[PDB]
This record gives sequence, C-alpha cells and structure tokens, in this order.
Amino acid sequence: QVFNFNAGPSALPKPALERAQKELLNFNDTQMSVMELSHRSQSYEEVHEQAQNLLRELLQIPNDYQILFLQGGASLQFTMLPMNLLTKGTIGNYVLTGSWSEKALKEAKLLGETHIAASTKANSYQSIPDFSEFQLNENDAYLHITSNNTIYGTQYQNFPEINHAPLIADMSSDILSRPLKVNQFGMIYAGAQKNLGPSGVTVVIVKKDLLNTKVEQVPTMLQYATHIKSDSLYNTPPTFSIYMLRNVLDWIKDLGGAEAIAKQNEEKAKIIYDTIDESNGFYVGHAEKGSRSLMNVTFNLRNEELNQQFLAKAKEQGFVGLNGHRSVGGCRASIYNAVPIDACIALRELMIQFKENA
Amino acid sequence: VKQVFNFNAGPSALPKPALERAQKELLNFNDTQMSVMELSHRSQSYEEVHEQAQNLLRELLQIPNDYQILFLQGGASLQFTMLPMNLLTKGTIGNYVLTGSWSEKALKEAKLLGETHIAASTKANSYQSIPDFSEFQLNENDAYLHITSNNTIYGTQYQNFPEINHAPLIADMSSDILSRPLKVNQFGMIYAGAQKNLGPSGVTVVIVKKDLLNTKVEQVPTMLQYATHIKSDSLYNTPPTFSIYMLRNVLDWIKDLGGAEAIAKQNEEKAKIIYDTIDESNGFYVGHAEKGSRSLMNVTFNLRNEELNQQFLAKAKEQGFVGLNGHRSVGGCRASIYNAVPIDACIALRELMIQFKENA
Ligand SMILES: *Cc1c(COP(=O)(O)O)cnc(C)c1O
Ligand SMILES: *Cc1c(COP(=O)(O)O)cnc(C)c1O
Ligand SMILES: [Cl-]
Ligand SMILES: [Cl-]
Repeated sequence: QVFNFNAGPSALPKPALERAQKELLNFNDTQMSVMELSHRSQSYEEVHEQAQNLLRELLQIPNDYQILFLQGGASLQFTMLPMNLLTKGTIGNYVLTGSWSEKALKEAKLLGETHIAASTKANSYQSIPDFSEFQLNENDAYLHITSNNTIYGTQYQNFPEINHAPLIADMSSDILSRPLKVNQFGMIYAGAQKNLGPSGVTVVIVKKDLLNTKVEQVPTMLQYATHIKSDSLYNTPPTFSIYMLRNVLDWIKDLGGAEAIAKQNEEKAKIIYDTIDESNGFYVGHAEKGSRSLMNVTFNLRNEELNQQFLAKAKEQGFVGLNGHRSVGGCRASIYNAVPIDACIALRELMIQFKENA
Repeated sequence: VKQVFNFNAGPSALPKPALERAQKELLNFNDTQMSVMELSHRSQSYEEVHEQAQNLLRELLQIPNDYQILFLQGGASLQFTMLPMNLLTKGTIGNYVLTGSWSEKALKEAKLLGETHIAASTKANSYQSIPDFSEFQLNENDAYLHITSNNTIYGTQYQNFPEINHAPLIADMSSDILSRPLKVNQFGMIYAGAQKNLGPSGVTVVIVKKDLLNTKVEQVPTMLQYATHIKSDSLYNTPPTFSIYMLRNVLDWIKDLGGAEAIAKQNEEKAKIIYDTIDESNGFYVGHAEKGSRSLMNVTFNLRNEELNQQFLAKAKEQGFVGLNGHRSVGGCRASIYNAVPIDACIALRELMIQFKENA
C-alpha cells in the first residue's frame, strides 16, 4: 500500500535495513551499536575498509584511484572540486545538462574562470549534447559533467574520451546503477542517498595523482589531500552512514553486481517508458528518447489540471515522491536500484487506470 | 562474552532507550511504511523530526528565541574554517583562547583566512589549566573571541565563562554541550559535533544569534555561508536525516530524565567517583588537569610509567572497557564520561583501578 518513489533520500534494499535493525544494539558481537564505536576501533575500521573494497570490486576501480567518504553532500563537492583544481590561469569547464550542472558551475564561478563546453539549456535540457559539440580549452583545469540529471530525467548513455584535463562527474543519481569504465574519469562523486544508502556521506573516487598534493591556502577540511592521506579518517566520519553504505553494497554484490543491477534497472524503466509511449500523447516524457534516464523518469499530462488530478490520485493510492520538480512540472518517478519492479508495475497500472477514467 | 564499559571519546555511548526506539521503528517510521532513512527531507514526517530536535534543544538549553539552531555536516572541524570565513574580515582579528589541541586546530584554520591573536594560553603549562580571565588580551577590532569549553584531549574544562561584550564570544562546545545548564545569551555562537554528548556522528549543531553570522559574505561558497543554512532551516541540501533523528531521540531521553540540571547532577557524581579514586591513590594515578580546571566529561590520567600504563590498559580491554587509551599528547588514559556513559561503568572503572593498584 506504499510505493516509495522518493528522489533522495530514497528507498533502501530491504535486506540492508533488516540487517541493520537486527544488529542495531550489538554489532559484530561487541554488544554495542555500530554508532557507538570509535572510528579508531578495529570494529569500525573493518566496516570502513569493507565499504571501500566493495566499491572497488563492484565498479572495478583501478588501484591508482582512492575512494573517499566525505561529509557535506554532493553540494559541498561543487565548491571543493574547484578549490582544489581551479588554479590561476586555468578554466573550470562545464557541460550543462540540467539544474545540478548549473549549481556546480555557479560554485566554480565564485572561485575562478569558467567556461561552458556545451549546453542544452536553450532546449530545456531535453537531451545530452553530442560530444562532438564540446568546446575544450588547452588550459582547462577539468571538464565537469552530470551523468544523470535528476531533475530533468536525462542521462549520459556513455561518456566522452577526455584526456587534455580530467573528466569530473557528479554521479549522485546514477552511481553503481550500471558498470563504469572508471579510467575515463579523473574524479567521480556522489551523495550516497540516491543509489548507495542513506544521506550523510558522499563517495568520491579520485585518481590519486591528480589530487593527493596539498593546495596552497585551502582550508584543511577542504583539501582532498587531507582525506587521502588520512583514509577519510582525518576527523570523525559519518560512521552509521558508512555502515549502511557497506550494507547496500553487499546487497548489490549478492544480486550479481553492476551488470545484474543494470539489467533490473533497464527492465523496470521499460515498464514506465512503454506506458508513456503507448499513451497516445496522454503522458509525454520530458526527455528526448535517446537521452532518457533509467533512474528518474519525468513526464507531464496535457495540462496542469490533469497533472494535479493524477498526482492527487497517486497520493491517495499510496505513491510517495512523484511530484515533479517545478522546472519540469508534472511527475518524476525516481526508480533507483532499490525501487522494486513491482512498484514500477503498480505505477504503470495507476497510469493506465487514470487515463481510462479521465 | 565481555561486559561493556563504553568510555569512547567520540563517537561514544548512546542512551539505551534511544537505540531501542530507533531499532523498533527502523523499518516503519510514523506509520509511513518507510524507514526514517528512506523519507524525503521535504516530507512532513521528516520535517516534524527536524523541528522536534530543534525544539528539544531550545527547551533543554533554554535557547532564546532570537537564536537559530542549525544542523550541518562536516563535524566541528569544518566549523573551524566556516566561522572565520563568515566573520573574519579584512581589518578584524580572530582572537583565540588556547586551552588545548582542539583550540589550536581552530586557531590554525583562522590563520589561513585572516589576522589572528592569542588572547590567553596555557600551552606553556601543558594545558593543565584554564587561564584566569584577567589574563585575556582583547582587541577593539576583534571579529570574535573563540574558546573551547571542554578540552577533550587534555581533560580540562571551563567551570564558568568570561563576560565578553567587546566582540562576539564563540565556543567549541563539542565535548560538553548539554552536560549542564548553559547561559546561551553569553555567546554569539556555539557549535558542537553531535557525537560526544548529543547523538551519533554525522551532524554538527550550531546555535547562533540570528543577528550575527550572515552578512558581508558574497565571496563565500554557498555551502560555507551560514546564511544559506539559516534561510533554508538546514534543508538547503540533503541533511543527515538519520543523525538528526537519533539526536532527537537522545534529546527526548535527556528531557525524560529531568533535563540539564538532572544530567549535571549525574555527571558530577560520575566524575567524582573517578577523581576521588585518582586523588586517594597516593600518586599511583596522577591526573593531568589541575584540580580547579578538571573536566567533568573527559578524565585524563597516567600511571607512574609507560609499562604500567600499558599493563593497565591491557587489563581494562580484557575486562570489557572500551576507549580508555589516552591521546598521545598526554599519553596514559582518558575516561570519557559523557551524558550517556552510565554511573555503573564509572563504578567498574574505580574497581579496576583499585584492583590494579593493589595487584601491581
Ligand atoms: C541530489 C543531487 C545533488 C545534491 O546532493 P546533496 O547531497 O543534497 O548536496 C547533486 N547532484 C545531483 C545530480 C543530485 O541528484
Ligand atoms: C572531537 C572534537 C572536535 C572534532 O570534531 P569532528 O566532528 O571530528 O570534526 C572538535 N572540538 C572538540 C572539542 C572535540 O572534542
Ligand atoms: Cl538536473
Ligand atoms: Cl584538547
């Protein structure tokens, strides 16, 4: 009777939460909660390391990348990245594919010279721009993309070959929804709360030799080098959030890893997109078909009265989270890894019944 | 199986009722059929928890209505830089009172951003005491005066606070916030990582006078402006929802036991058990702190030599004591006795200390 389509924080795998509940008072035979452990304890250090190792195995992260667990959300990364890499005489180059891309660019502008490599803003971010359109500069500090544009419902189907400067990706809303060639990136970051666990930890996967050096004048907490050198234990980490991340990663592994999860995600997205496409225009997706997200499906009915009726009916029927962001309007169905296919089927059935009764 | 005596210095022991409450409803919070961890931060169910945590803090510490309460990420360590970024301006001075390692860390971050000054320091005395307030060297263009209420590593604590009216008084209260009543109106801003006395790690509480920290900050990154978080009620970006939920649960527990005065009475009793054991030990245990600056939250002490220190800590670990190893700067032992550390663990520590001395 409850279908959780929340856009972040979001649904977690039942086994990960059940495991957490079962041992909440007695973690790993210590007779205390994981939340009561010192981050300097062997018990916690084992979890911290396992979470890293699971990420490394599941995404096939090369040995010369470091995995960091940071606080502050993806939003703090919007500023921390340019603080570390946008040096005088270089350019923070951005590909704009939605609202989250804009937020990232805005923070770089406060700190240095920026540039727009490509943008689909003028077309309401309905698509990912062709890579052949990208305007690249010899003095780029990096090229920043947003892999999944959570608000607009578009997603990179693949990633550009970028080697004049590091490619940086905000993968908050699609990290570990599919396999990745990590070597294509200088850095990947993601708040955990969309696809990896609860909120309060941000995963940063970074090429060590890019960022393992002290940057002059940058506050200690805001240097990647601080966290690299200290293995994300410079100050007190968000221990429960990291524990929950570990639990989620174990679930992904148990189901067969990134390939298996990608297959599930493709199947459940098809359920919703086919419903849109067969609706004779009653439901219209915001994204161009070739840029459709497998993680956030955005669509509208023919006018706002119909949008309101639909969302009111959905709320009455137990659906949570379906209201679209204002820039897109309509409905957003967030279908991250842990959202079950039966919830997607229920959404289809709701959509079909609503059209029939309109 | 070993008994548990949790003297961890941060993260730390939690109240059992708060954990039990969390466990019971972990899969279905407030009849939503979702964990609190699975809710939108813009849902009514989560907003109620967020607001309740603020209201409990406000009631328990008697925070005046013209103060705002923020829930931020990054730890107290991020506050070390965020504070001077927002208040340390050209032509002003970040003035610090140094009473331990945490004071030094705060000063260090301000130095990167502007002019700083040391109002007073007990560094030369190995941080064994809180300086006399008469020693404070103050400047007309201080942007603020910063203190560390409880010096977690050294085991000293402000017994009362200075009357400062020339500039804002700012305090890192990470390791003693809500261990006792507090006159909040004496401060412009108070911050604390939650993980010593308020909850689990992952959230930092900032109590700030509304009129104070959100001006002349155009050059400061969005996330690092207090103004951003003030305006959005700590929902600008996604908050650490489960940490704030757990904080709410801990605060309810404090309220249920009688509030700040009741917890201060418990804490004074706990500390007395340990300090009396040290003082009665004919030098077998020696406290780091001068008696008049002793912390009620972190009790620091050494045995006569490193071999005995090691043997004592090994015996402690065998008997189920967790977290007693001192920080390297004092060596020895540190018994952290935050709000939720039970008096019976202090009883157990005393018994261990008496037995170890008698068997040495
Ligand atoms: C939600 C989201 C963010 C912001 O994450 P916070 O952790 O709330 O700062 C950034 N980028 C994308 C793509 C998102 O979906
Ligand atoms: C632990 C502590 C800190 C550091 O807190 P983090 O949350 O680890 O950054 C700062 N000040 C005091 C007094 C502390 O005890
Ligand atoms: Cl977006
Ligand atoms: Cl200290």
